[PDB]
Amino acid sequence: KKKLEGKVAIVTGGASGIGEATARLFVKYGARAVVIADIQSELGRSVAESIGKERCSFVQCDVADEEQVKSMIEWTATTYGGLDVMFSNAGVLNSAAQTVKDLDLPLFDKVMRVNTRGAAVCVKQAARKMVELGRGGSIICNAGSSAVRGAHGVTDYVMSKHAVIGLVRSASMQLGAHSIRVNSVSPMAVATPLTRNQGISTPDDVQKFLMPFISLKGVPPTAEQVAEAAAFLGSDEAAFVTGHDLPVDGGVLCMPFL
Amino acid sequence: KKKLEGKVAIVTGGASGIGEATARLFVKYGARAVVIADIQSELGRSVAESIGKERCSFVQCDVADEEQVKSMIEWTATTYGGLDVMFSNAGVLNSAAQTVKDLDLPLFDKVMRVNTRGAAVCVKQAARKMVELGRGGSIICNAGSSAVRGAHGVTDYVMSKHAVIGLVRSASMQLGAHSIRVNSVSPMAVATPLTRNQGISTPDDVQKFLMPFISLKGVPPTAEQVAEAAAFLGSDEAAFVTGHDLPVDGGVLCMPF
Amino acid sequence: MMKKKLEGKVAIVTGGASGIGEATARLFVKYGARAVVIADIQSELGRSVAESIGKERCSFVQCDVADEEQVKSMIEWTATTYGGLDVMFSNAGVLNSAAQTVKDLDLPLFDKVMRVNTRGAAVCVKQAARKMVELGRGGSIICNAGSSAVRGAHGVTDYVMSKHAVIGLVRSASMQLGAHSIRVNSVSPMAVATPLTRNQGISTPDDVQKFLMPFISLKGVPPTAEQVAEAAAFLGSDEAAFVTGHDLPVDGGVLCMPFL
Amino acid sequence: KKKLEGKVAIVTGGASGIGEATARLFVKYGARAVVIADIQSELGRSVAESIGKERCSFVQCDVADEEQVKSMIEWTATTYGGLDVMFSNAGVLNSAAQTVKDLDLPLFDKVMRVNTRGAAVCVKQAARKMVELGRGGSIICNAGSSAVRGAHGVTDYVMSKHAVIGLVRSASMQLGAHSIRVNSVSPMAVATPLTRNQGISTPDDVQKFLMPFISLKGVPPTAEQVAEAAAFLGSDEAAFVTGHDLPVDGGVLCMPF
Ligand SMILES: NC(=O)c1ccc[n+]([C@@H]2O[C@H](COP(=O)([O-])OP(=O)(O)OC[C@H]3O[C@@H](n4cnc5c(N)ncnc54)[C@H](O)[C@@H]3O)[C@@H](O)[C@H]2O)c1
Ligand SMILES: NC(=O)c1ccc[n+]([C@@H]2O[C@H](COP(=O)([O-])OP(=O)(O)OC[C@H]3O[C@@H](n4cnc5c(N)ncnc54)[C@H](O)[C@@H]3O)[C@@H](O)[C@H]2O)c1
Ligand SMILES: NC(=O)c1ccc[n+]([C@@H]2O[C@H](COP(=O)([O-])OP(=O)(O)OC[C@H]3O[C@@H](n4cnc5c(N)ncnc54)[C@H](O)[C@@H]3O)[C@@H](O)[C@H]2O)c1
Ligand SMILES: NC(=O)c1ccc[n+]([C@@H]2O[C@H](COP(=O)([O-])OP(=O)(O)OC[C@H]3O[C@@H](n4cnc5c(N)ncnc54)[C@H](O)[C@@H]3O)[C@@H](O)[C@H]2O)c1
Ligand SMILES: [Cl-]
Ligand SMILES: [Cl-]
Ligand SMILES: [Cl-]
Ligand SMILES: [Cl-]
Repeated sequence: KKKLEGKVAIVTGGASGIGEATARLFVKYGARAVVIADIQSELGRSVAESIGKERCSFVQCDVADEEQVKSMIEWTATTYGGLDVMFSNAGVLNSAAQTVKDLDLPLFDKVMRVNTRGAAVCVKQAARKMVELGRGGSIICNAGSSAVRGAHGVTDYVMSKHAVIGLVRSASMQLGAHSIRVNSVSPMAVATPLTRNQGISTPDDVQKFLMPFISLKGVPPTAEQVAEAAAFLGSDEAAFVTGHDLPVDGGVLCMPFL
Repeated sequence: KKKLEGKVAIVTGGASGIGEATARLFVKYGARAVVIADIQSELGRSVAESIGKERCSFVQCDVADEEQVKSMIEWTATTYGGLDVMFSNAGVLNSAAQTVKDLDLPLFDKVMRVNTRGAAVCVKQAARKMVELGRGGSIICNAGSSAVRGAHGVTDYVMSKHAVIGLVRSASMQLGAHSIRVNSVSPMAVATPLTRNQGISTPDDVQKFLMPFISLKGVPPTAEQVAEAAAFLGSDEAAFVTGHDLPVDGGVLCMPF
Repeated sequence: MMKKKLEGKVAIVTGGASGIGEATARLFVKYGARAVVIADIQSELGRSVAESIGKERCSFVQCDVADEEQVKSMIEWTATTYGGLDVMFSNAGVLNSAAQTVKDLDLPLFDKVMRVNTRGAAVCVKQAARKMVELGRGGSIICNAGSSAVRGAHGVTDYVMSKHAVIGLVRSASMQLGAHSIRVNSVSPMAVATPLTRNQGISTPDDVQKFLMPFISLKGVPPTAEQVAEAAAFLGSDEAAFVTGHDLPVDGGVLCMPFL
Repeated sequence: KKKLEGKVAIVTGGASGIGEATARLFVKYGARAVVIADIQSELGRSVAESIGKERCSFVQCDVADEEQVKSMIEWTATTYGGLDVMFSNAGVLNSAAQTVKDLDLPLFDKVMRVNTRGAAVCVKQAARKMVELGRGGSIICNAGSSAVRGAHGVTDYVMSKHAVIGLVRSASMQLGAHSIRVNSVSPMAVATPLTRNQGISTPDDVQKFLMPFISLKGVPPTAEQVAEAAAFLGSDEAAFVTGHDLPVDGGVLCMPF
């Protein structure tokens, strides 16, 4: 029996990177369907077609827009007959250094909108639908190693990921009465279009810039490792796990220097 | 020698509550000038007058407005010839329950703006001035017990205070090269106009609703206790303390239901 | 059939004669483990559990986890008999029946708890690490901590100290052994009624509901030993290939530890 | 009024290093008396004489021996009329690397005995006397930066300091009903005879081997900084602070390799 057999999932930010890998893995693990919610429509549609349109749909959705998220969740539940897992994974990272001394406030606003407002909207709207359906559920936010430690730059992003932890803890306490679990996964070293904003483009960039700060050697980091943690948390394998951040980061000593 | 002798401080949100108590205590501990930065102008002027105009000045300032904060810091440093302590203390708490299932998003936006954008602005702008002056400095944010734990409501506020911790940690790492310390204080049980938004108006409300969740008994909680922690962190008593959250909360078991 | 997420792995479960350890040994075999060695001081019970799992895939070895020579011998036997050592679940523990408040702390009873729960952990992590480094195939070491590993309690002070010490061991070992592709993590239960929890009045699932569940957020999901076993199997497997230095709580979201 | 005016303190491990500095500072801050409880008798007597025999006494005491600790506390209370602050500061660090792969178990036992058994004994016995006297009190353990993070060696020591945090958290919850506070201080970079066991003897050693891992620059680390944090926690400045670890470590990025 596959661990997500028959389950309906949403993956926000599923057009690329960790979200795409997670959508793919959820289908491999028996999901009835995965809805990819993203702003990249051509790319999202192509990912859905690649996974297979009988088990994956793309919906255009800005996670920070509550009406768009509500509409996307309603469509998901009506189309596929439920909503068992929400993976609130969409995020952004600025290319500017974002040290606190030279913090660009408009760029801070952009990061906080997607990474904190989007998380709050997705957790709220998933929770409402899960409470309505009465079948419990599993809500997962994609935080990051910077959710529990400071960094030498990317200060807005660090603040946003700490805020996600606060959301997860609070939501877990508030929604547990309805058998809804809320957790986060925290990656670090997966090269994606997002990490390219801070110069991490290739597996070699990961080795040169990130791995000196990571304990676990001989295990190259991948998007699929993060997807595995999300699938564990989304499944009944984690039936009694809530309020928790699960890092998939090789043991981060401290965040890399600038 | 008094622990803040000769120091110049800014207290944002200093017109009321913990900020007012902290401005008062900083002067008692020898601060040469304390600037109260607040949006309550009438009240802030009256508080500065009560503390004494020779030691305390009021500047109208929305902490989330970077130009206003920059102007207020420039005025402080030009008028008094320094800036040793920034206490970024302003905050807001909505009267709505703010459960995540029924979260009011515009009210979330307000809380995040004051409590996270205001913190970021004040830390940035204080840091710039402290780096320019070359004398080190101490920056303190007012977080709260909800900065390190979840709550059963006030979800926006919890998120905002967690974000403050991330700011403090990051800023401490980035500004330590210039001998600038960054820390937070985390209160819980002081009845103020802010806490009135969630039904905590009197010391008796604190006893009935909050104290069951607090370990330390027989010590009534006060604004002055929080001010003492801020004065410790602002002073050379804490010369090698940075990146830290200092809770003044009697040992919180969990947030109230 | 389940996913054979532990296909071919050789595991040791200390404290595997009972409770969470027994459930974990059983689940590891269900998930395709080559073998599980149950290392325990309860010989009659341990032998019976091994026979119940199946002697072709499970062996019992008499072993006091705080005795370094016994642990070393048990690991050597495991590796020689089954050709490897891929997972160590350092799960043995003890809990006193005495309240163990700090004001009335019984020091000899503190010593007993610290011996099994901290010395035993250190011995098992050391000796598993040595064998894993020797074999050159990486590995996964898991300690059974508890919800009290990351928070204070109103009694059981020795036990709380012991579980905090386990977290320090896990963090340190993860940092030191990562160079050899060895992962070190903990699982932290709370609400499984076992002979150990009976020492503090938690004997039945109803005791769990009455005394523990008021302090736990997640409702409608009765707590079981098997839930903890699932977390250990996740951490022991390649599903957690890049997870190290971490405590994974299986506790329904603990608000705070229950009052005395 | 000085912050420890009239208070009676015990500093375990007060014959050397941070404990000595803390005993000295407590007297400077007005303590009625400080009892140095240590196993190094000649050294402890020399420290007490230097601080001043009218305000400081030495008592021979192995912190892991419950009868000796009880006797020392009884002597303190009989001699000086109370017990307001217990600083459970004694600790040891092996010279061996103590990696987990090559952990020496008898040396692990030594570290765990002083650093965990001694902490438990001192917190228990101070708590008993404080409950008896009915005046509240402040109990402080000396933990360390390794109390909240892993290290690349000294594994026994890391375990011991994590256990201290568990003790402090638990004791704070259990003793708050009697207005007794329990906290820790966590140093990192004070060169002492203890740190000499891992090659840290001089200010230059600190700069070369420890400071790369510490955010705060331009502020040389000292024993007196740790003493200041202990004095804050021991005093009414921290009247509503309990269950907390207060790091005096310049912001530790991670433990040194
Ligand atoms: N890659 C890493 O190592 C790493 C480390 C820490 C955290 N994360 C987090 O992982 C998550 C996924 O990022 P990734 O690295 O896979 O990057 P990615 O660029 O591959 O994917 C991010 C996706 O989010 C989408 N997105 C952005 N704004 C959106 C909005 N308003 N509404 C809907 N979708 C939106 C993008 O269009 C994109 O498809 C992010 O939350 C990121 O912060 C990643
Ligand atoms: N009272 C408590 O027990 C408690 C607990 C946890 C955290 N806090 C925090 O303590 C801090 C001080 O609050 P308080 O309880 O003393 O309440 P308070 O109402 O007495 O003071 C808050 C002050 O902040 C000011 N302020 C609000 N928005 C502002 C803005 N945009 N710019 C400048 N000033 C602004 C208000 O005008 C007011 O004078 C807040 O950050 C609050 O979140 C308090
Ligand atoms: N049950 C829970 O809810 C819970 C909560 C928190 C932590 N834990 C931890 O889970 C672990 C397993 O305990 P359990 O609850 O399954 O109890 P259990 O009594 O079912 O099993 C404990 C086993 O450990 C063995 N053991 C004790 N001392 C030993 C030694 N010196 N050498 C070898 N084996 C020894 C016992 O003989 C027994 O078989 C323990 O570490 C415990 O502290 C359990
Ligand atoms: N120096 C640092 O930077 C540092 C860092 C982290 C933690 N610490 C902690 O600070 C505390 C003080 O250490 P220090 O560096 O000042 O060391 P130190 O060696 O100068 O002082 C330790 C004192 O404890 C005493 N002591 C040892 N065993 C004892 C026992 N059984 N009973 C009574 N007294 C005993 C010693 O005789 C000595 O006088 C220790 O707990 C240590 O672990 C220090
Ligand atoms: Cl990150
Ligand atoms: Cl709060
Ligand atoms: Cl527990
Ligand atoms: Cl240390």
